[PDB]
Formats: sequence, structure tokens, C-alpha cells
Amino acid sequence: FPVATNGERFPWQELRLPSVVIPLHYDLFVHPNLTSLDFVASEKIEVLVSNATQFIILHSKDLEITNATLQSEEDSRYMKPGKELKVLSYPAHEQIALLVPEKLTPHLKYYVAMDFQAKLGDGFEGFYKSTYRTLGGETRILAVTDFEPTQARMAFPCFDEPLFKANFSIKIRRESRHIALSNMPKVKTIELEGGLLEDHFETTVKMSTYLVAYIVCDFHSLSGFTSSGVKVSIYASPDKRNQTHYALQASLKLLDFYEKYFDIYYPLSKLDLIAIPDFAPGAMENWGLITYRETSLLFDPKTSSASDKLWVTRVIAHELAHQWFGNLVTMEWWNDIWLNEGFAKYMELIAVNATYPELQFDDYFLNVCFEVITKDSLNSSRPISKPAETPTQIQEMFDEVSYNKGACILNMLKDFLGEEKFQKGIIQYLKKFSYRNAKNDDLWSSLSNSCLESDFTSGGVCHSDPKMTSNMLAFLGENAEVKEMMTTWTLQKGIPLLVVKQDGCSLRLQQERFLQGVFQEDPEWRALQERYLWHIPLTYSTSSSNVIHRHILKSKTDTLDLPEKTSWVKFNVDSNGYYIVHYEGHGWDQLITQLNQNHTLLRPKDRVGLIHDVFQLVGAGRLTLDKALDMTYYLQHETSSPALLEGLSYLESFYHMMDRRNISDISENLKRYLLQYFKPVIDRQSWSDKGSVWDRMLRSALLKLACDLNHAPCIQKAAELFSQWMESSGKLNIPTDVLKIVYSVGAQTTAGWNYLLEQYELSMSSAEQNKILYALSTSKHQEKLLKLIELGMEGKVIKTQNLAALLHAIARRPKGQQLAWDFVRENWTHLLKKFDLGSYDIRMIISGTTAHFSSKDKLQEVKLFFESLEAQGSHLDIFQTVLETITKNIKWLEKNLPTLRTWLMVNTRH
Ligand SMILES: *[C@@H]1O[C@H](CO)[C@@H](O[C@@H]2O[C@H](CO)[C@@H](O[C@@H]3O[C@H](CO)[C@@H](O)[C@H](O)[C@@H]3O)[C@H](O)[C@H]2NC(C)=O)[C@H](O)[C@H]1NC(C)=O
Ligand SMILES: *[C@@H]1O[C@H](CO)[C@@H](O[C@@H]2O[C@H](CO)[C@@H](O)[C@H](O)[C@H]2NC(C)=O)[C@H](O)[C@H]1NC(C)=O
Ligand SMILES: *[C@@H]1O[C@H](CO)[C@@H](O[C@@H]2O[C@H](CO)[C@@H](O)[C@H](O)[C@H]2NC(C)=O)[C@H](O)[C@H]1NC(C)=O
Ligand SMILES: O=C(NO)[C@@H](Cc1ccc(F)cc1)C(=O)NCc1ccccc1
Ligand SMILES: *[C@@H]1O[C@H](CO)[C@@H](O)[C@H](O)[C@H]1NC(C)=O
Ligand SMILES: *[C@@H]1O[C@H](CO)[C@@H](O)[C@H](O)[C@H]1NC(C)=O
Ligand SMILES: *[C@@H]1O[C@H](CO)[C@@H](O)[C@H](O)[C@H]1NC(C)=O
Ligand SMILES: *[C@@H]1O[C@H](CO)[C@@H](O)[C@H](O)[C@H]1NC(C)=O
Ligand SMILES: *[C@@H]1O[C@H](CO)[C@@H](O)[C@H](O)[C@H]1NC(C)=O
Ligand SMILES: *[C@@H]1O[C@H](CO)[C@@H](O)[C@H](O)[C@H]1NC(C)=O
Ligand SMILES: [Zn+2]
Repeated sequence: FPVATNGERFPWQELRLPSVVIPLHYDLFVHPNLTSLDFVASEKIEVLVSNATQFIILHSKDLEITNATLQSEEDSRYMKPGKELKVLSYPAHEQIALLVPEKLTPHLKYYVAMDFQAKLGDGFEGFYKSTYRTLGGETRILAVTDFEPTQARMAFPCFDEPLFKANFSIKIRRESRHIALSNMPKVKTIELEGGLLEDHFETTVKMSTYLVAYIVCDFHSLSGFTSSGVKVSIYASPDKRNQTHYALQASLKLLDFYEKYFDIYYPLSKLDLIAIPDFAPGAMENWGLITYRETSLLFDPKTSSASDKLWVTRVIAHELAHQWFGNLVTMEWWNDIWLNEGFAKYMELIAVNATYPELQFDDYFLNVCFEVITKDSLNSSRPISKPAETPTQIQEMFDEVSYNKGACILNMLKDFLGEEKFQKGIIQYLKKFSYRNAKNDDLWSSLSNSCLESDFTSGGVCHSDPKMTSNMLAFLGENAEVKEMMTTWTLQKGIPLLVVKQDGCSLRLQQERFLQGVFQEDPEWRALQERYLWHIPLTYSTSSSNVIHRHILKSKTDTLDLPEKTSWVKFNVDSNGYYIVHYEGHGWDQLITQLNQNHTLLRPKDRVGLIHDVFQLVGAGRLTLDKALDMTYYLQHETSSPALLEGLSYLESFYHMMDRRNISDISENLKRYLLQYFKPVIDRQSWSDKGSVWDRMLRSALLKLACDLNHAPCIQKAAELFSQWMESSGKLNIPTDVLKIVYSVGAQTTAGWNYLLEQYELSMSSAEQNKILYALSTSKHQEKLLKLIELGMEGKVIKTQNLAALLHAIARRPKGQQLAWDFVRENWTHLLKKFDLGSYDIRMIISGTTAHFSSKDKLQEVKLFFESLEAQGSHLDIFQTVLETITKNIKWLEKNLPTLRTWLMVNTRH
């Protein structure tokens, strides 16, 4: 089939490279010029051929290839130096061919050199340009890589697949006012004739091309050493060095934890962490040199909040985890990308807990799971492992399914097997697959066949010579059943719904595929129920016993039998499992009255899980909005902030939902209910930074809710801070837990909104900037909102890396959803300039501007617009996902709007 760039048959037909030429080592020399804003470069690839061949296939993109040569030392036809090579392009596969004068030899090593050149990229991918503001008003330039998944090929030609691991030797030629960083430490610096310098770096360990990295910049650092002797450096532009302190501590402590828990030393002399001014993802896990958004890494007590400190701990923890789960062990291909991204997400939980339990990140994890259930309960969801091929289909694989769900599934497991067995299984996995790859099954066989104690040969279990007890019968047997289980969770899209009926001291269990916007008898429903079956490890506790009993489904139905009768049953203890529970008969009722009478009788995660499931079931039509709203009545005595905030979030979301649609009467009663109830808690609240972290997080949430509902004291107190701050011209300090609230109130007048846009450009805290841009985005004046979008498109005052977040900010407010939607449709083509397709930024631009729509009206416009984008060849998965979400909203209103109008009215009466 293939017909290449300038006539002529491209030897290769398939999208994945040929598995016949194996690279081994890369000599790579880069000479970027940052006044010309370009680079020239060169490389030598030591390959090993396995079957004889006359063509060499390798990726490349937007790379002008000057020379091309094949040497060797084991083949005489190719000894130094010749001959030059036949290079042939094919942009449609980002592949090039090397056509060779004469067939090569099985099991012999040849050397592919090549000169190639290009312009510094100008959008977040490959080897690209970035700029920053000094404290003085100066604007400087740096050159950065981001290659994951497939943009190495834009930077130097290579065999871009994660399987093709190789050593990397790297040299960077630079000017004296710049340093240069890469994955490895700097071995040598040679002074040069004109006066340039050339840096050499230790040849890397075996690694994938997407992890290669080099930076050229004038940054500063703070450094510290690990227990195990790793040098750790936090790099940041010079007038910001002192926002790198927390990162230094956190990384050191976290890297120390990771070596212990994994029982594998981080393998490299140094570990650099650099905050990049223009960075599209939040961070990139480059072995030896991790890159970060400024907001993901820097921290400043005067102006960052405690949720910010929690976000920086999170992201640092996520990255450093990747050094094992991703860099040391890498996914065989992008279908199992979750072996990378699921584990890093989940190891956040573990490592942040272990190293910083005063951050309470253990509570907040349930949020990871609730967020993915949203998407996982629509039919436009996917299995965590599905095939992938296009650059676009690979980027798409990076979503809350491969991240959050993988983390959740894995957390389930940890509960089932217990920490000690889980941990043991991980340490095996990593040791076994060090410096190479794994596919899904590898991860389970290891987690399955995990080992204890080790108990020292003499009994047994794990050794060359273990005995054969009546335990070894099930060790090899139960472990093999754990594997049969997880394979369900990785191959089947969706999430199971357990139904629990309590007639007698016996419990009947049914199992279904939980779906939202689809009642137990729509026409839709049966088809979606078809083949689905899970291996759900369940737990439960009763009122008569706070003992944790465990049991495993089994098929569509099953029956357990309690000791004694009891008031209530409560399945999924702490909701450590990936299933929704529905209680039939009087189940919800008993459980609810139990909350109002003595809620401490239920574990506080049980409370969070119950609140979550009760509202989720309303959506699936197995419950009515009144039973759920009824269960919020207990919140007035609730003291665990997880449970309060979760409950408040459902009420706060209904309000915002009603506000969009101009349903003033429900909007206004809802406002009234929230302020009159919850008035005790709203008012126990300092405008301070005092208290723990859930305390601080409660204060922000409750103080926001008050100011969102124009509760005049709260509005007055806020504005009375903004005034003192604007007059003192910054010399006065606003607590960080209220910064966003005060700015938002302040931004309601043109005097305020102006002063704030000003402070935006001057700020050295990228976190304060974050808060200011939110406040700015809450003006009513549509002129101002539009200025913000404009500015953000230019990319000068407001970086374009911020634009998706700001369209979403604007869109979710009533005075800005039309503007946002109009803008996205009228500037689509321009947005495809600025961003991939592909990108995270495009997906947040699409769904942050449409997914909150709730009218068949809006559903109409969005459905066309997507179809308009279809044909042009723009297909994303976010298209169906969004439309399925808009519809879920519409059905929800259809089936529950009256019931919400009435519940409130009733309440007013009582
Ligand atoms: C490409 O990376 C591989 C690893 O992925 C490098 O292999 C490593 O280097 C040598 C093997 O030649 C081994 O060195 C060991 O180090 C200690 C001192 O720390 C020394 O005393 C021992 O006697 C031993 O030689 C090391 O075990 C090995 N590691 C692995 C995992 O294979 C290889 O060097 C790299 N290739 C190039 C060209 O740099
Ligand atoms: C990048 O290119 C610029 C010019 O294209 C180089 O700057 C010149 O360097 C020469 C000798 O090194 C000086 O005599 C000139 O005065 C420089 N020009 C200016 C405008 O200052 C620069 O050295 C190159 N850098 C690299 C790393 O290649
Ligand atoms: C988070 O950390 C805490 C404490 O570090 C773990 O909680 C348990 O603490 C008690 C102390 O009385 C002990 O049973 C163990 O240290 C911990 N439990 C177990 C079963 O080992 C908690 O397990 C951690 N959370 C996660 C998800 O690992
Ligand atoms: O996983 C991460 N670094 O490894 C980054 C994002 C990233 C995206 C694509 C890449 F190729 C590399 C990194 C992250 O935490 N991102 C936030 C996020 C949340 C949910 C889905 C996707 C991203
Ligand atoms: C490559 O060689 C192996 C045997 O060494 C065999 O599969 C066949 O001859 C070749 N296969 C391909 C796909 O070229
Ligand atoms: C590249 O080709 C030019 C053309 O003559 C030659 O002079 C030069 O030596 C070549 N360089 C490399 C690195 O192959
Ligand atoms: C910045 O560094 C200075 C020392 O130059 C230090 O006193 C200060 O605490 C750091 N933080 C800020 C926000 O300036
Ligand atoms: C549900 O998903 C499957 C798999 O993508 C698809 O074939 C089917 O058409 C979908 N049905 C509906 C009603 O969305
Ligand atoms: C709730 O139950 C516990 C357990 O006995 C008890 O200590 C507490 O006083 C009870 N509170 C109420 C209001 O019943
Ligand atoms: C809400 O509806 C009323 C009904 O006439 C209308 O006058 C008002 O402008 C609407 N408000 C918004 C914000 O659309
Ligand atoms: Zn990650």
C-alpha cells in the first residue's frame, strides 16, 4: 500500500515500527540557539538487526535531515565510514525509512548516524521555547523538552516506542549565561574556541525515548541529599528561589520513603526538579529531571494556601513515584498506560500518608473515586486497558479512567490482601521488570503470586525448597483466584451496582452494571446490562457488630446469613471498594434514621460513602430526591469535615445548576435553606489561616458558599479586606485561606477588577496569580470576561497554558456560559493552532464549555458542533461523553426538578 513523500514505495505498511531492528544506545548532541530560536543536532544509534533487511524504519517529525550514514564494526561492507543512506519520509505515519545499499546481517550491530535540524517549537511539545518574567520586568527565554507520549520524534529521530528502551548519551552546546540540564548529571564541561561550551552527561540507564529530557536556561537551585545519597535539586527562575523550600523538603522525604517501601534504590546520582513557566501538563516524570508547572511545585506561605500545599505535595509525590512505576518499569505499549499512571496516582495516597499524615490526604482520596464514577457510569466509558494507535488515540488514553480508576481498583486490592501482602507484591513486580517492560497480566501474576514472609525456606511457601502443607494448596490456589478477579476490572468498562435485600437474618445480593440516566426498565437498559459480570470483593458491618466480615461474589445472585437480627446492614466499609450499594426494603430508611439519631454509630467514611451513593442512586432512578435530601438533615450535627463538605457540595451544585437556568424560585429557596441551616457552622469561622488542614479547607468552602450566596455580612467582611489591601497597595496581608474569596468580592467593581488585573502581571507567586484570575473571571461585565479570553489567547499577560482553565471558569458562571460557548465555536480553528487535539487543553475547552448544559436546546447546538468537527476528521472520545452528560442532566431535571421544588417548600413549612 504505502507510497512515500517523493514518489516511491515506502517499504513499511504498519503504524507500529518493525520488530527487527533493535536500538541499543544513542549518541545525541544538541546545539540549540536561543537568539536564533533554532537548533541543529546530530545522533548515532547503535542498533542490532535480528532478521536480514534492506530497509530501516524509524520515527521523525518536522525534522530537517541534513546527512544520513551507516557505519559498523562487525560488518566489513560498512566499516568507517561509508556509505551515505537513502532516507525516506512519510509524515502520515511520522515514520522515515532508511534504504540501505545492501542487505544487513542477522545478529550484527550497525551504527546509524544522521544530521538533522529544526526550529524551536512554539507550543508545549517536543523541544520548545518558553519565557518568564523576572522581578525587574525582564523577559527571558529557555528551551525545554516534553516528549510524552510520542513527541521525542519532533526533537531527534528515533524508534519512538516505550518498548525500544536504550542507553542515552547526551551533549549540549551552550553559551555562558545559560546552564543546561538533562536526565543525568554533568560529567564534563569543555571550553570551546569561539567561546561556547559543550556539556557531557553520564550515559543514561536503559530507558524509553519519551523520558529523555534536556533544558537550556539560566535558572537557580536549592540542593539537599537523600539518606541514600541522591542529590536532589529544585530549579526555578532566579527571583523565585525561595519558593522552592517546601519542594526540597517534600521531595527528599518522599524519595526516602519510596526507596524504603519499594526496597529499590533510586538508581541515579541526582534528581532535578524544575518549575517551567510554559508547561502544558501539571508535571512530567522525566528520569532524573522532572518538570512542573510553577503552580505544581513552588510554594509561598504569604500567598499559597493549604490546599495548594496539598496539591504540591500530591504532584511531587506522583512524579517521584513514576521513577519506579514508569521509568524503571515501563508499560509495554500505550494500551496498558495505566500500569504507569494508575500506580502513581495510588502511590500518592500511600506516600503522602506515610510522610505527611498531618495533611489528611487520606480522607480526600475518596474524591478520586467519586470523580471517575461520574464518567464510568455513562456508556461512553472505556476499559482501563483498550487498544491504542493514533497519536490522538494515545493522548486520549490519559484520562481519569487510566488515572483515578486504576488508583481505585488498586486500592480495593490493598484492602483485600492487606498492606503487607500488597507491598510484597509490588516489590516483586518492580524487581522482576526493572529496566524493561510489563503488560497488564505481568502486574497481576506478580500481585497474585506475592510472597510471605519470606519465612526462610524451613517453611516455606516461597523458596526453591518449601514444604507442601495444607496451606500451600490454597496459596497457589487463592492467589490464582485474585488474578481471575482483577482481569474483570481491567477489561470490563463501567462499575458494578450491588443490591442488598434484608429479609430475615439472610441477605439477598443482586449484581448489575450501574448506569446513570437509565432506569431499571428503559428500552436502553437491558442491552447495556448484557454481558457484564464482576468479581466484587464485598465487606459489611452491622449495628449488632462493628466487626468487618468479608465475602466475594460469585455470579449475578447470592445469599449470606447473619448471626442475629439487626437494625441495619452497611456494605462497603469505608467504601474501599469500587461498587455502589443499594439497600432494598427499609434499608435506606433505617440507615437514614440511624444518621439522625446517633451518626457516630457509622464510621465517618461510611457516612461519606452513604451520602455519595444516595444521590447517585436518585440519578439512576432507584431512589427519589426526597429520601436523599432528607438524609442531609443530619449534617447539622456532623463534625467530620469530609462528610459535611461532600453533603454541602450536592446542595451547592443544585443551586448553581438552578442558577444557570434562571429558575429563580428554587434558586432562592435553596439559597435560603443553606444559610439558615448550616448558619451555626458558617459562623464558627475565622477569616484566618488558623487550624488544621480540613479545618482550613472547611473555612474556605463555607466562606465561599456564604459569599457566593450574597450573605451580606460575609460580603461586607470580604470587601472590607479588599479595601484595606488595595489602599495599603499590597503592604497589608490577607489570609491565604480567604484570598480567592476576597479577590472575587473585590473584582465586582471596575476599580477592583482593574487593580487586580494589574497585580496579576506583577505577581511572583504563580499561586496568587491563580487566585486572581479566578476572581477576575467572576465579574458580571461581559466586556471584562471577553478581555480575559482575548488576553489569554495572545498569551503575553496571561499564558496560554491557562486558557482552558479560564474558559471553564467563565463558562460555569451564569453571566459567562454563552460567551464561552460562542467563543469556542467561532475560534475552533485558531484553537487547533495553539493546542493539539489531542491535548488536555482541548478536552477541557470542549467539556468545560458544554458539559454543564442541561437543556435539549443546548444539546442541539452541541450535537451539531461536534458533528461539524467530525468531517475535518476531528474525532475525540470526549464528544459522546459530553453529549451523554448533557442528556443525563436533562433526564435528571425531568425526573427530579419538581421533587426538589416541593422538598424545599415542605421544609419552609416545617
Ligand atoms: C545501559 O544501562 C544498563 C542498565 O540498564 C547498564 O548496565 C549496568 O552497568 C554495569 C554493566 O556493564 C553494571 O555495573 C555494576 O556496578 C557496580 C558498582 O556500582 C560494579 O562494582 C559491579 O561490578 C557492576 O559492574 C550494572 O550492574 C549494570 N546494571 C544493569 C541493571 O544492567 C549499562 O552500563 C548501560 N550501557 C552503557 C553503554 O552505558
Ligand atoms: C547563537 O547565535 C548568535 C548569533 O546568531 C551568537 O551570538 C554571537 O556570537 C559571536 C561569537 O560567539 C559574537 O561575536 C557576537 O557578538 C554574538 N552576537 C550577538 C548579537 O551578541 C551566539 O553565540 C550563538 N550561541 C550558540 C550557543 O550557538
Ligand atoms: C495511613 O497511615 C496510617 C498510619 O500511618 C495507617 O493506619 C494504621 O495505623 C495503625 C496504628 O495503630 C496500625 O494498624 C497501622 O500502622 C496502620 N494500619 C494497617 C492496617 O497497617 C493507614 O493504614 C495508612 N493508610 C493507607 C491507605 O495505607
Ligand atoms: O500524569 C501526569 N504526569 O505524569 C500529569 C498529566 C500528564 C498528562 C499527559 C502526559 F502525557 C503526561 C502527563 C497529571 O497529573 N495530570 C493531571 C491529569 C488528570 C487527569 C487526567 C489527565 C491528567
Ligand atoms: C525472522 O526470523 C525468525 C526465525 O529466526 C522467523 O520468525 C522468521 O524467519 C522471521 N520472521 C519475520 C517476521 O521476519
Ligand atoms: C555532512 O555532509 C557534508 C556535505 O559534504 C559533509 O561535508 C559533512 O562532513 C557531513 N557531516 C556529517 C556529520 O556527516
Ligand atoms: C525569599 O528569600 C529571602 C532571602 O533572600 C527570605 O528572607 C524570604 O523568606 C524568602 N521568601 C519570600 C516570600 O520572599
Ligand atoms: C454502548 O457502548 C457500546 C460500546 O461502545 C456501543 O457499541 C453501543 O452503541 C452503546 N450504546 C448506547 C445506547 O450508547
Ligand atoms: C451515641 O452512642 C454512643 C455509644 O453509647 C454514646 O456514647 C453517645 O452518648 C450516643 N449519643 C446519642 C446522642 O445517642
Ligand atoms: C429570568 O427570567 C425573567 C422572566 O421575564 C427575565 O425577565 C430575566 O431577565 C431572566 N434573567 C436572566 C438572568 O436570564
Ligand atoms: Zn503521571
